[PDB]
Amino acid sequence: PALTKSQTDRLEVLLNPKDEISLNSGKPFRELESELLSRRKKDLQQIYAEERENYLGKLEREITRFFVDRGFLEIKSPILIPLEYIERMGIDNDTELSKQIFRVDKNFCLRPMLAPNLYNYLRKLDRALPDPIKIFEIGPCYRKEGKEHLEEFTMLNFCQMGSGCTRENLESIITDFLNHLGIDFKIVGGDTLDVMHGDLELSSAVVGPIPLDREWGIDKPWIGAGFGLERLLKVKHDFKNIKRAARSESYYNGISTNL
Ligand SMILES: C/C=C/C(=O)NCCCC[C@@H](N)C(=O)OP(=O)(O)OC[C@H]1O[C@@H](n2cnc3c(N)ncnc32)[C@H](O)[C@@H]1O
Ligand SMILES: [Mg+2]
Repeated sequence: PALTKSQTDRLEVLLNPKDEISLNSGKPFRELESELLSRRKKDLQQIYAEERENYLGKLEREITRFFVDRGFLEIKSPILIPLEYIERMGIDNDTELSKQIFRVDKNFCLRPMLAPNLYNYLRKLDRALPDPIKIFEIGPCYRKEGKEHLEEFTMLNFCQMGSGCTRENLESIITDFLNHLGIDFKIVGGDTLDVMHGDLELSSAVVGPIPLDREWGIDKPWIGAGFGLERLLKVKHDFKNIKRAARSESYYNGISTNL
């Protein structure tokens, strides 16, 4: 008896990349299932006995160390933000991204991006800190939305404002960062550059200034980029589905919790 599509879906939940196992081998479902459950339980037991770190938390800590060591100030800003910030980002009620916003009250929303809060920090810190101003944030962002898109994800955004805000310097920070993480990439590109892993977008990056700056009281050169942490994990651990890298009750470090 061939496996049913339902059975195949069930085994794929339990399959980790590099199991080196085939599902067209003439072994019954119940036995293939039992083998995989066994391995996945062992994977959790090993994490529990040895490291005990969540991949998303650990990646955040590794990224944080990278940027702190390179001169960037760690920011932790509100996740719940004024709706007015979305309009001031130039996102009108007719825009597709406007339909993607999770509204909370009359006046607030879950941030879909880190830029508005970072804009405010750039303007404020420019009164206190020497040139250039270098900051970053890592945290939750939200968009109503795929095997590449989550509704609840985690962004890194870094930026620099003042001197040294060139395309060359932006590409160099991106290059050092991803070679540090061990992630293969290419950069394709007032500029806008995309950092790609094959067909998967890891980042959009920007060389300012841009006209939007003035709405935020910013009038200096700047560079920046945003990376999705779940996308980075997906590539690093070779997950077939990005849900394996997300905040979840169904997966822990890419291992099914439904055992
Ligand atoms: C003061 C300015 C600061 C500054 O830093 N400016 C330049 C920042 C670049 C602008 C940039 N930060 C931006 O505007 O969101 P975008 O939709 O482009 O997404 C950026 C990345 O987030 C990830 N990502 C986005 N949506 C996702 C989803 N639904 N699921 C998973 N990952 C996702 C993915 O890795 C994507 O490439
Ligand atoms: Mg983009």
